[PDB]
Amino acid sequence: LTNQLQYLQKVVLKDLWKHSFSWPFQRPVDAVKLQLPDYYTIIKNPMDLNTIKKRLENKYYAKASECIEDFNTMFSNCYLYNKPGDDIVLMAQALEKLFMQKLSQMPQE
Ligand SMILES: CNC(=O)[C@@H](CC1CCN(C(=O)Cc2ccc3[nH]c(=O)cc(C)c3c2)CC1)NC(=O)c1ccc(-c2ccccc2)cn1
Repeated sequence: LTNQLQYLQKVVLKDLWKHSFSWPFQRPVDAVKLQLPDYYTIIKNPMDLNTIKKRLENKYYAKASECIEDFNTMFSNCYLYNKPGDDIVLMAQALEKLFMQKLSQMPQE
């Protein structure tokens, strides 16, 4: 694992996982269970922290930018599907500020 990919795994993913708002994002969205109509019609690329975790574990990414794109897809999926000011959006926004902070502190390429 690349120097930056290892940071994304051992710092960024770890710190997002430990954040008190991350639990809804630690597994695929169960739209049936959560009663989210049309979720998988509206979201053309689902993403969650466990999928990113396993992609890092399985050496799926060739570049750190590809992993960063998946994190961003998580957050943008949430903002696209849910109303602004919904709890899940407010939690995602706080999680996302932590994520961008950790990118600011990433070792350069
Ligand atoms: C006593 N239980 C509380 O009250 C909780 C209720 C929350 C309801 C929504 N959830 C779900 O898992 C259900 C759900 C709904 C739509 C979703 N749509 C998707 O796309 C993807 C997902 C996976 C999704 C999942 C998180 C729990 N809410 C909070 O804990 C809480 C924490 C912090 C804030 C906050 C307020 C202002 C500023 C910043 C943060 C608000 N609420």
